[PDB]
Amino acid sequence: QGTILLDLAPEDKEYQSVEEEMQSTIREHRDGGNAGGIFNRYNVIRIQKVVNKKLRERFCHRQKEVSEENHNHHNERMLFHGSPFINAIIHKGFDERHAYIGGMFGAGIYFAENSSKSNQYVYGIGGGTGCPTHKDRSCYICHRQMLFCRVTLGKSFLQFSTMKMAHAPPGHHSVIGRPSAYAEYVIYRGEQAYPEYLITYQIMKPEH
Ligand SMILES: COc1ccc(Cl)cc1NCC(=O)N[C@H]1CC[C@H](n2c(=O)[nH]c3ccccc32)CC1
Ligand SMILES: [Zn+2]
Repeated sequence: QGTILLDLAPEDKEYQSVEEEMQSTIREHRDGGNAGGIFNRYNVIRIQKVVNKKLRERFCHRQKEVSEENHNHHNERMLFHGSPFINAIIHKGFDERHAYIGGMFGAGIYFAENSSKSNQYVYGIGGGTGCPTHKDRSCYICHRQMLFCRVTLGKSFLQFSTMKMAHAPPGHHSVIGRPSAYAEYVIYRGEQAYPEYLITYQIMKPEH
């Protein structure tokens, strides 16, 4: 009924395909390391596959609808997502009703193709006050989690200066803003994203 969390063996080509994609999409943010911490590699502690029947079905029904609307192209893309509700999301799925009106591009769910970008969001906007135990945004101790999800983009609307919209523009199914820089993929329907992989990891202090 609920969600089954499956561990992936590090020697499974599937584990390797996800960690490789997480480690390789690390980038410099002209941050100084403030939001997500100072690092240039993660210690991937665990990769779990999130299996939930109802979520898959809601997600596949919507993906069909979007195909119909976009010349049989649902445009599925694997994307990272970071935020403080990861546990809630893996059990009940993505939910736009918990989406923040004020967001740069509206009340949607945000995704990035760069792992170092979603890591900045693990403990809230800008990385809030860091980890709960150490009030440190660059904690090398506490374990963090992020999601690598299948995101049904359908036809993406390229917006390029803020517009706080509540739904994708007419005829589109997603929004891509290029903030200052990097890209933000936004959806306004929980069922357009499926949280495929749950990743437990730590940022690692720079070597010396
Ligand atoms: C709500 O506004 C935010 C608060 C903190 C961060 Cl770090 C990012 C955002 N907006 C971007 C974004 O993508 N936020 C998502 C985060 C998960 C949220 N979420 C969900 O999809 N299912 C949920 C179930 C319970 C609580 C939150 C949930 C919806 C909005
Ligand atoms: Zn900590």
